[PDB]
Amino acid sequence: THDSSIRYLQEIYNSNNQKIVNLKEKVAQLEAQCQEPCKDTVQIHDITGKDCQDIANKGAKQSGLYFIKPLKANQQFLVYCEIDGSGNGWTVFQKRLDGSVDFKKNWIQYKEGFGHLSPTGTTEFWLGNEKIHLISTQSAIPYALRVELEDWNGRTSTADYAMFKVGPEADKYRLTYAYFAGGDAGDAFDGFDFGDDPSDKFFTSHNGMQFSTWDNDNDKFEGNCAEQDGSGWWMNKCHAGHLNGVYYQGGTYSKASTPNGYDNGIIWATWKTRWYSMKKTTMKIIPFNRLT
Amino acid sequence: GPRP
Amino acid sequence: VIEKVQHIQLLQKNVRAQLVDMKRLEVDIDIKIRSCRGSCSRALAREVDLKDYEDQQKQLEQVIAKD
Amino acid sequence: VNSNIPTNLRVLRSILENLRSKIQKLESDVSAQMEYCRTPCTVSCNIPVVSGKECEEIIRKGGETSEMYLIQPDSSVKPYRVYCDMNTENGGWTVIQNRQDGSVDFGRKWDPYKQGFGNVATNTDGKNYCGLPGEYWLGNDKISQLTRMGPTELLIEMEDWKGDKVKAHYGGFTVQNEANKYQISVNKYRGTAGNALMDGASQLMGENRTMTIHNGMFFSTYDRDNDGWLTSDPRKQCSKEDGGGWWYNRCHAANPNGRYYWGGQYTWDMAKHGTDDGVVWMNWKGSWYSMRKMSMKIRPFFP
Ligand SMILES: *[C@@H]1O[C@H](CO)[C@@H](O[C@@H]2O[C@H](CO)[C@@H](O)[C@H](O)[C@H]2NC(C)=O)[C@H](O)[C@H]1NC(C)=O
Ligand SMILES: [Ca+2]
Ligand SMILES: [Ca+2]
Ligand SMILES: [Ca+2]
Ligand SMILES: [Ca+2]
Repeated sequence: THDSSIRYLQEIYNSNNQKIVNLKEKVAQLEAQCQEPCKDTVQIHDITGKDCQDIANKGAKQSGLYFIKPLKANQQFLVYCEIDGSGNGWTVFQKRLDGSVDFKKNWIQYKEGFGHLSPTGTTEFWLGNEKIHLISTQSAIPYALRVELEDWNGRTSTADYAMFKVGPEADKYRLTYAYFAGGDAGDAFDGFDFGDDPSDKFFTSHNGMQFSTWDNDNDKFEGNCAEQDGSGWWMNKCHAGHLNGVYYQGGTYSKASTPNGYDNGIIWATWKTRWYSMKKTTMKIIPFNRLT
Repeated sequence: GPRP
Repeated sequence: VIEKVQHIQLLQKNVRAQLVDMKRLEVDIDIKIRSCRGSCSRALAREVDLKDYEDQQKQLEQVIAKD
Repeated sequence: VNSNIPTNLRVLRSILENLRSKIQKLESDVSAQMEYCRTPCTVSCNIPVVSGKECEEIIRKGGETSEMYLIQPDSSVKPYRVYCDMNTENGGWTVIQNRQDGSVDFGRKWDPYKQGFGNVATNTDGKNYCGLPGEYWLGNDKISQLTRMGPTELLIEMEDWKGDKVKAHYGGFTVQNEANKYQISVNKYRGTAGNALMDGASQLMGENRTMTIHNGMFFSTYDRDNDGWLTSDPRKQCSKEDGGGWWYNRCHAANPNGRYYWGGQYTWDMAKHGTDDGVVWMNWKGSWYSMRKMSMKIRPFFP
C-alpha cells in the first residue's frame, strides 16, 4: 500500500507552497530598493544673484554651479563660480585643460556658449558672448579680468585687466579694457614685436577689437583670421593672445602641424613663443573693487 | 601671429 | 475499496497550479532583478529556463488525461 | 482491481522535487541581488552650457550632439534635465519616455508618474558628459506643460528582437493637466507601425476594436482607476498590480509602459495576472509580443 507515498507528496507540495509565499515577500522587499535612480554627482546650488561675487556675499562658501541673473538679463543661466576663503567670488567664462572640446565653432555657438559646466571645474567650455556681455555691463560697477595659464611643466602665470567689458552683438561683442593691471604672463593683449615688420605690434594688439568666427569676419585682415587659425576670438591681423585656439598635446607644435601655415595654438606671446600651446587656460571676471 |  | 486515487487525482491538480505559479514567479523575479540595473551598483546575470517548465508542464498534462 | 498505474504516478514526485529545487535557486538570486543593492549606480552628467525652453530652441542655439540638457520651458518652472535627440529626422526632439534594456521599473503609482522617474542619461564610454539615454518617464506635469506651450508633435519608435523597426508619427499631441487627469489627444498620424492610438488593435472588429482606442482616454495607474472599463467589481481594472501607467480604455492596443519581457514572445502563464501587460504595439507584432526598444519624443510643430 502506497501509505507514506501520497503523504510525502503532500508534505513537499504544502512545503514549497509556503516557501513560495515567503520568497514573494522577499521579492517585494527587493522591488522597494530598486525605485530610486542612479545618484548624480553634479548638483546645482540654491543661492542665486547678479554674479558670483553677489552669491559669495550672500553666504556661498564652496565653488560650484549657481544660477545668476544680471540686471538686464531676461532669463537666468547656469555658471561656474570660483569661491575662495577670502570671500571673493569669480565668474568664470572660459576654460581649457585637455583637448576634449572642439573650439572651431560658428558665430551662434560662441554667442550662446558651448562645452560643459562641472561642479569640480574639470571641464572645458565657453560661456557665451551674450552672457559675458550681460554680466560685465549690468551696472556701472567696473569689472576686472584675470587670465590664468599653465604650461606643460606645472608653471602658472596670470594677466589682469581693469574695466573689462564686452559690448553687445550690435557691435560684434567688441572687447574693451582700460589698462593692463600687471601679472607675470605679460600684457599680450598689447601686441608683440615678432620681427622685422615695423607694425607687428599694431597688428597683433587686442583691446578694441571685435569678435570673429569663420562665418562672421570682423577682423582687420583682408583674409579671415578666425577661419585660418580655426577659432572664435577678438582678431586683428591677427593675434598675439589666442586662448580659444587648437589644443596641442604637449604644447610644442610646428608650422607643419597646422593646415594653413600659421600659429593656431593657445598662445600668449609675452610668456611663451607662439609655437608653444598652453596646457590649461582660464578667463574670469570679478568686480574691480574686490582686488583693490 | 602677424599677417604680412 | 481503495482510498488513494481520489486523493491523487486531486493532488496532481494542485501540482499543476503550482507549476503555473512557479512559472509566473520565475518570470517576475527575472523582470524585477533586471529593474535594479538602473538603481543598484550592479545586477545579477541570469538566464531563465522556460523550456524546463514547458516539458514538465506538458508531461503532467499526460497523467491528468487518465482518470 | 490491482495497482496498475496508481504506482506509476511517481512522475508527480520528480515535478515536486524539481520545483523545490527551482525555489532554492530563486531565493539565492533574490538574496544576491539584495546584496549588490547596498550601493547605488552613479552618473556624472556635467551640464552643457547651451540651454533653452526645450530641445528645438537648443538645436537652433548650436547644440549639435545628442545628450542630456537642462531646459526651462517657462520662467516660473525650475530648470530640469531631459534627453535631447539631435539626430533623428532633423533633431530637436525632447525625449519623454524610453525603453531599451528593462533597467527601470515602470509599474509605479500615480505620484511617481506625475513627478517622473528613471534615469535620464548615463555616461558614455570615456567622456565627461552623458550621451546615452537611460530608461525613464519624464513626468505628467512636465509633459503636460510642454505640449501646451503651442502646437506639438509626437514620434514613437520601436524595435523588435530581430533588429527590425517601425515608427508612429503623430503631428498633433496634447496632454491636459492633473485636474483633467492628464487626458490625451493625438492626430495627424503617419508611419510604419499601425495607428494604434487613434484606431485600436487592427486584429479586432466592432466595439471590440473601438474599446482599444487611446485617443481621448484619461491616465490610469494601478492605484488610481480612470480607465474606460466602467464597473463595480474592484478586481477588474485595466492597470493591475505592477502594470504600467498609461491612457487605458478597455484596455489597450498599445502600451509603451508595459512590463519588459526579455526575448519578445510571452504567454499568459508568464504574466503575473494572465493578461498581456508587456511593452506592446498590437498593430505591428500582435498581443503577446514585448518590444526590445520603445521611445516617445516630442517637439514643436512650428505654428
Ligand atoms: C467581440 O467581443 C465579444 C466578447 O468579447 C466576442 O464574442 C463572444 O462574447 C461572449 C461574451 O458574452 C463570449 O462567448 C466570448 O467573449 C466571445 N466568444 C467568441 C466568439 O470567442 C467576439 O468574438 C469579439 N469579436 C471579435 C472576434 O473581435
Ligand atoms: Ca617689429
Ligand atoms: Ca577680414
Ligand atoms: Ca512595481
Ligand atoms: Ca474602472
